[PDB]
Amino acid sequence: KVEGDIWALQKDVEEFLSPLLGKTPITQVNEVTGTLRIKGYFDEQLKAWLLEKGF
Amino acid sequence: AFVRLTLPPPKVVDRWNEKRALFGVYDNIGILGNFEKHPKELIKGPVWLRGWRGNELQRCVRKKKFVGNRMFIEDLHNLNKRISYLYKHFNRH
Amino acid sequence: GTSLDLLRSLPRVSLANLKPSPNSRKRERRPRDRRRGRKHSFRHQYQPLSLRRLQYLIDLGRVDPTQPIDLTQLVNGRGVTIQPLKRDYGVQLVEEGADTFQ
Amino acid sequence: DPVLRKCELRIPVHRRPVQAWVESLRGFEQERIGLAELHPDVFATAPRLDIVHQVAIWQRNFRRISYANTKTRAEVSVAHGPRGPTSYYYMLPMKVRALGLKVALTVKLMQDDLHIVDSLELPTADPQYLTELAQYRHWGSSVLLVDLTHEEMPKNVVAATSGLNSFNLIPAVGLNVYSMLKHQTLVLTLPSVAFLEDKLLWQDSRYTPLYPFR
Amino acid sequence: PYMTAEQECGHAAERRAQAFEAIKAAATSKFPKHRYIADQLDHLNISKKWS
Amino acid sequence: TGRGTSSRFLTSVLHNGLGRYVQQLQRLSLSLSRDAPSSRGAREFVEREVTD
RNA sequence: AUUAAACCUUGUACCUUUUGCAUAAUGAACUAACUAGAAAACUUCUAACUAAAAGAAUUACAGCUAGAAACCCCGAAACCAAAC
Repeated sequence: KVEGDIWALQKDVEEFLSPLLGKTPITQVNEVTGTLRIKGYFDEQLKAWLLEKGF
Repeated sequence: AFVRLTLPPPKVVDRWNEKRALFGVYDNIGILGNFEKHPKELIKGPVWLRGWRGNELQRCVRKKKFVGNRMFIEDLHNLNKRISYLYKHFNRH
Repeated sequence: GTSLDLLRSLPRVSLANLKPSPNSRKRERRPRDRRRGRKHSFRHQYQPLSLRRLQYLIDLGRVDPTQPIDLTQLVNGRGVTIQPLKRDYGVQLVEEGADTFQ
Repeated sequence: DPVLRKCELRIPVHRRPVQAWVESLRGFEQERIGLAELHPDVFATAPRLDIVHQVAIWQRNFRRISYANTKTRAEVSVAHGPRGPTSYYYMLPMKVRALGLKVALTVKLMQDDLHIVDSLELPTADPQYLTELAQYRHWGSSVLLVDLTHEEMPKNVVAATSGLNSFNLIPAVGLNVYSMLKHQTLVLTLPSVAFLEDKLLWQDSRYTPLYPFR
Repeated sequence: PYMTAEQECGHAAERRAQAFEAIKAAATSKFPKHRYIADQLDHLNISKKWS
Repeated sequence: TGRGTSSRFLTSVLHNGLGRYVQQLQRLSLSLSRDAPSSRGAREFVEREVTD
């Protein structure tokens, strides 16, 4: 359930996960469905990071 | 082979006739009708396949059950023989 | 929603214009040409409710804390699924959430 | 006095309401009489035309029944010929069909093919008036008229639409994707929009049913 | 032979290691491709016509 | 194919380039449809490149 | 190729089958028509919704629903029942 500029989210998501993951995350963007696919499990870090944004 | 030596007459078809114009109307009866009537209930046709679909053997077997008592004796015997071939083909090959 | 704006610029859609999503439908092979030419019941089946599963219902307010817990109410809230065809005979609890349900 | 409508259900805070010009069919120049708010979750859904494409295929194909039959070599007193009555019936999930209807509504509004009206009532029953009014407002050659319920639809509108092949009159429950696509522009009464929104917005918290909702 | 066995040893070791590292990156780059709304939306231009 | 097909010798129309080159093409005719995907490219060509 | 139809130069009919070979071996007077690949248990792919999913009967500690995705033809010696 991503709304707005997906590219802006991807840039921030890529930046946030690059240090934690150690390299740029491998991701696939399904713009038609408005979803982002990421290899590996990083829900806990992303969920906490989303809370920081205020979502 | 050989081909016609005369041209067929031109034909004009109306695409906005009531049947074409109203095709698909009330297809949302369930969602817009509180789901009281399922769209499957709107199917009109052979009794054994109203709201139901299956393979040829299933369709034939269901047909026999629905109208077996009301079918002709000759037709029933033919249907029984036909069912045998269908059963073996799908269930053994 | 810039996508909506593009629709206004784009021409009016028609029935013929509709096209299936990419990769939604695979191709098929037909014999038109040479391509396909040539060749235990007695033991109760207890359905348990986890303490963690119990905790969120109260915390989410799905089940009223004042009202005593009722298995029928849980079914009313779709908390648990019981199938007569499965012949479920009992209800249990799951150790999960022992440390998270105060 | 503008006719001001607000969505009965709670619009999301992060989503702004969708708005359109309220119209009336009483007079030729009554193009705009009010401003109405439309739920973003209904009238601002993503334009997923494959769902609409799938729904249109479903509409064409779930009613498809072929009665072709032929006698094979064994039945001669065709190796692969049609074999009796054959049907192609299948069912889409109610969630998808509701979503497909939601997608279609946005496209018509964004393409300026949807015209929200207070009521269908017409000063005269002459079919000429409806056609002329459509030309007056530059509506498409085909205009679809939707009312809240079939029983209460005005007599004057019935006569005008009944005699017009390209202008079809349907009730709220009769709305379907194929009719919307076949008709260049859509005319909806304000009560119908609320009726459609309620059913479409009902999908929220879609309890998987163990029995019919009734 | 101009170069003795001592000269040969280790002269090209650095390049060989780098070449494999590039090979490793290319090998482990399998992933699906992204999907864009513009592709679906641009399809409607197929219906464009003159007034 | 050569046996079954015609052939000619190298030649010039009227020694076109001896004094001054003359373009052989003299007339172009274009048919278009207002509402046709097939002619859209030609229709777009008319807007932009036909004048040039 | 040619100025030129024939001359000059080059070239061991076709399908099937043998083995990736026939100077083997099968089959063809010719024309027109007719004449043989059919299934979803699981998976990938395409989407909906999601600790829930399916319009009753189904599965679930990310699952669940929908769609698409598959496997020919002709031909024995025989055998049996009931009439004639």
